Amino acid sequence: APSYRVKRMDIAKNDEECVVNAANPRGLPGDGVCKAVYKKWPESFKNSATPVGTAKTVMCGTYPVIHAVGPNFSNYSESEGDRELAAAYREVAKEVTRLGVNSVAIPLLSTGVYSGGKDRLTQSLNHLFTAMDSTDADVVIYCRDKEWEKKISEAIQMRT
Ligand SMILES: Cc1nc(=O)[nH]c(C(=O)O)c1C
Repeated sequence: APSYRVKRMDIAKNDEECVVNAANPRGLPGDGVCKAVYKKWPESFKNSATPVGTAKTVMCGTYPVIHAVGPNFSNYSESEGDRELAAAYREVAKEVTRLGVNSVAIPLLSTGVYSGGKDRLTQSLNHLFTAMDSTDADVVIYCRDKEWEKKISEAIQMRT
């Protein structure tokens, strides 16, 4: 039975069948999650550019990297940013389904340098849930903060 789990570690060391990159729309290597991803799976950045609110899979060997582009909330209104964030997660769900994978490693999109300086843990996690609730894959959420791990864990626990 599929589950949601949270791990506080480098997503580049995930034990899932595919990874989601928190990507930029230019398909460029970048910093944070995206940098680690680039180091681990650099061939996945071939033609990886995709618009904000979309996701595009590029294979690294047979390992799928799903580049998902959350909005930078510095640029977007709260209303349009929210719509874009929901959309990116929805595209991730589609790619996960098309690939036939049993599990996916996912970061919370638009919660770091794209957060517009705002705490968006709940906003981002809820969009992730909405999208992935229609899939049969085990989901492992990767974060880096000690707290966020607790709050994500609590949020998972309370739906069961
Ligand atoms: C490049 C990038 N894309 C995202 O979807 N989210 C984030 C984020 O704020 O984590 C970044 C930095």
